[PDB]
Amino acid sequence: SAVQQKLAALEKSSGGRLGVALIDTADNTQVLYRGDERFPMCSTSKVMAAAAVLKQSETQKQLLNQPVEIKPADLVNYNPIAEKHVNGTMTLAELSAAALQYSDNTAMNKLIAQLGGPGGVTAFARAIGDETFRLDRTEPTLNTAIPGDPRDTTTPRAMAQTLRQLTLGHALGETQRAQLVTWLKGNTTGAASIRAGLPTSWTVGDKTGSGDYGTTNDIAVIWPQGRAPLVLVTYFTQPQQNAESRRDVLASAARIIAEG
Ligand SMILES: CCN1CCN(C(=O)N[C@@H](C(=O)N[C@H](C(=O)O)[C@@H]2N[C@@H](C(=O)O)C(C)(C)S2)c2ccccc2)C(=O)C1=O
Repeated sequence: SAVQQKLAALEKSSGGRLGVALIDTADNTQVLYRGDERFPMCSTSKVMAAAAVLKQSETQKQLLNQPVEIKPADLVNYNPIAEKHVNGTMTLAELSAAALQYSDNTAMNKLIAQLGGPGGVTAFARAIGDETFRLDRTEPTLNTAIPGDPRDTTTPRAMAQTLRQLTLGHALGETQRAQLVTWLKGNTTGAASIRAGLPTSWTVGDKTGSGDYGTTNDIAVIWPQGRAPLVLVTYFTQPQQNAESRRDVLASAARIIAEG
C-alpha cells in the first residue's frame, strides 16, 4: 500500500530495522510493517509486568497498597524514583507507576519479583492469549538487544494486540484497566517518540523503551478527538552495538501512519 512504501523508505533512510503495527479499533483493520519479526522489547516490557500485578489485585484487593522495601542493594542502573525512597518503602502501586511513567528499573525488578520471576510475567502474557511475548531476564540485562537473540523479544503484531486487550479490551477488570490507562497517559518519557509525530490535540498513553544496538521503541494507545482509538507499536533497532537512539524515527513512523 501507500503507507507501507513510505515506511519502507523511512527504514531505508535510517539504516536500521523498523517494525510497526497499527490497530484501528474503528473497523479492526491493521497496518503491519515487519509485523511478525522479533524485536528486543527493552523497557516496553514494563507494561506487561505492571498489568500482571494489576491482574493479581483483582483477587487480592489490597495488593496495590502493600509496602515493599527499597534497599541499596536493590538499585540498578536507572532508578530515578526508587532512589528517592532508599531505606524506605514504596507500595506496589507506586512501583508500578514508577516503572511505567519514569521507566524505573528498580521498580521493574520489584514487580518481576512479586510475580515470581520473569517466568511469572511471561505466564500472564500466555494467560491473555499472547504466545509471542517472552521475558527471560531482569533489569538491566534484558536490554542487551543482541541481533538474533530471541530472549526478551516480541513482535509488533503481538504487542499491538496485547496492548489493545489490556487498555481497550477486558483482559483486566474495570478498575484495573482504568488504572493502567491513567498510568500510561501520565508517561513522562515519550515526548520525542510517537507523540511527536501526532496532532497535539490527540491524547496518547505510551511506554518507551531503549537499549543497546540503538534500540528505540514506543508502544502507545491513541485517542483521536471524535474518532475511535488506535493502538500503535513502533520498534526500531540498528546494526552497531553503540548506535545512538533514534526517537525521531518513531515520530516519523507515527506521522506516516497518521496521514491515513
Ligand atoms: C550489559 C548489561 N546492560 C545492557 C545494555 N543496557 C541498556 O540498554 N540500558 C538502557 C536502560 O536502562 N533504559 C531504561 C529502562 O530500561 O527502563 C530507561 N528506559 C529508556 C526509555 O524509556 O526510552 C530511557 C532512555 C528513558 S532509560 C539504556 C538505554 C539508553 C541509554 C542508557 C541506558 C544496560 O543498562 C546494561 O546494563
